Amino acid sequence: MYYGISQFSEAYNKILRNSSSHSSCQLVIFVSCLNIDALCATKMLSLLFKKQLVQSQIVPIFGYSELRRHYSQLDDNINSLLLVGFGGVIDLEAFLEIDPQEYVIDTDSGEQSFRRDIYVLDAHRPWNLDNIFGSQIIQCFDDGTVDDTLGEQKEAYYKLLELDRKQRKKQIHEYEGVLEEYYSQGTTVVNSISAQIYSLLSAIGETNLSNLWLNILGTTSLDIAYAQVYNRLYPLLQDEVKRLTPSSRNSVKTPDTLTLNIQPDYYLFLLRHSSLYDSFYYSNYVNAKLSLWNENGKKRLHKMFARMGIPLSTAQETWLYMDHSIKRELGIIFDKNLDRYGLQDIIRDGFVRTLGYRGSISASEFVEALTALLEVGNNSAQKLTNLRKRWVSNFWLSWDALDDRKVELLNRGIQLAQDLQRAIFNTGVAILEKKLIKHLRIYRLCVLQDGPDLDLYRNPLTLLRLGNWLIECCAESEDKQLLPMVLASIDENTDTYLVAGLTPRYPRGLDTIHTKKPILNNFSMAFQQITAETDAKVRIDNFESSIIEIRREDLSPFLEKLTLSGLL
Amino acid sequence: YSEWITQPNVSRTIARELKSFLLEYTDETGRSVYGARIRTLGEMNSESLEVNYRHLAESKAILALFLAKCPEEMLKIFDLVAMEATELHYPDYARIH
Repeated sequence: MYYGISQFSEAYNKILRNSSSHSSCQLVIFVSCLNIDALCATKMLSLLFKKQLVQSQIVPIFGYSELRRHYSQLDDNINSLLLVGFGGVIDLEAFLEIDPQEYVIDTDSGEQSFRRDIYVLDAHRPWNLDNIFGSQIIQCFDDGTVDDTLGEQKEAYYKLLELDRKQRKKQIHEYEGVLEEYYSQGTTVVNSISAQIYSLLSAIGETNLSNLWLNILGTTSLDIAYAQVYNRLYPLLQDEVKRLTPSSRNSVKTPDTLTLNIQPDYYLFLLRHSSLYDSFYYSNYVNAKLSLWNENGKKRLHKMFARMGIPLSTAQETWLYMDHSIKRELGIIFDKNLDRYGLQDIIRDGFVRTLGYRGSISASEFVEALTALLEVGNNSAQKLTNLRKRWVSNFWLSWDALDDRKVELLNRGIQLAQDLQRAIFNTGVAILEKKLIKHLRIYRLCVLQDGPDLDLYRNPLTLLRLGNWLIECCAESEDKQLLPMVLASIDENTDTYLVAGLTPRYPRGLDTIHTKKPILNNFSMAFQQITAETDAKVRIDNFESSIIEIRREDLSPFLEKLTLSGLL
Repeated sequence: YSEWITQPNVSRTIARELKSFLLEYTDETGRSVYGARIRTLGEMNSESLEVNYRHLAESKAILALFLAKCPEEMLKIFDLVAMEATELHYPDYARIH
């Protein structure tokens, strides 16, 4: 239990006193690129530091070897380095290859002072104890929830540390078996980074409306990946809202006034700022429920729209341009109709915030815009470095968009989200009509060879969104069971395939006990195993293990090995 | 003849028969092809409501001759029965047309 939940504030104060130098910066921030919750946490830290006026440098990273080379670039004087949700499971110290004896100042009683102290907050679940406990330089923020449950694993690891006889040999072997038990497990997340960050803020008491707002945004970002985690944290967020609701009730809206509400939200992207028809149209859950990919999906969509009695031309016109006379009544109309279609689970309460007369924006809409700006804000390895630079640039653009004044940039991200949803829909319907999915009863396999936007698709987040859409489509087809989702995309500029291994996911609203148990991404372990022997020159530098870049020619033997692999 | 048709009593009886064969009369099929056109035009969100004039004489034909003789009033009656069928197959499809 390296960092207790309550001891988070103590660690924070220790970091302060280590870097308590207004004259000289002793803090560096390292953040995983392409993570919304990471961006929210970085905003949190930035506001906290500007409260403390502590000098600091903020760096976005996407690659693990990038982290290593940057660390090499880093000056030793920097006593404060923060890691956001990346590499926690992998032994970063082993990945860093540090000597604590070099780092320790005044070992003696025993205290461990290092000229660089690196504090790691990770969202990944496996949470390697040797990573947590091997080095005191490695400072891991611990939710406790994994840690206490790891008590058996932690004591087994401690025993392994002690023992470096047949009875002791078999005890050590049993401990190793336990290790493999929590090993070979697909990493996930149960804690939105924003959540425990805001918890630490509450421990410090510096929470404002924005802090809670950004925590809401990060959790909303997590929602698709782990719906149940979002649902569990949802009452906590609502209660904190009540804690921070202004006393004034139903005051007349004025430009100065800013309000955040907890009101029913409909699982339609950009619903307020897009139309009704389109919001239904590219909604992955709506598509999967209605099979909108096929023509009969469109037929059923028209049937249900007429069932609400909404005129068509009214439906394809934007929600904001809708007359309020119908807009107020919409919710009860869905209540009457969605159930008849079974589409009622889409209605759920959400957080929508407005300022002045700009309008109300769903947190879901916000995270969609952020993801869009990340995706399309802007030799072969050098080209990949250029793409990493552009992705860092998109990260900075999204960072900037989080600022209130950049409402225009937020609208740009909105437009990018519309375009990306459109393109993802086109690609998905294209592959579905052509049946480009080829399930091998070990994993449903689809590959990207033709069609445009492969440059867009090779951007990892675009591939992830398409994967989420297709997982939703397959899951809503309960006829076929959950199977691993493997997807491979080509870039002719690199002339090599891009692969992401997506774990199967239950459909939303699946509260059954068998659906309560989450699925672990076996794809990661298969990739690690392939890298271990007979590697096809894949790239794992990316902070996501599932996403892997492979030679296009070498992907076919990779599939052969995947068929050979039994862990899939 | 036209004076007899003018009686709203006769008109209402014809309206009853019209609603009756509109969905109840499923000519040559297990389903009423007219009912099929209903809520399909609703899906099409239009106002035409094609009839083909067949399955009308085939459906006892008195309405057919009545139409052929004095249309306008029972055309209006057909519009009314269209209203009820409208809100029946698709509730809220009223006030669209």
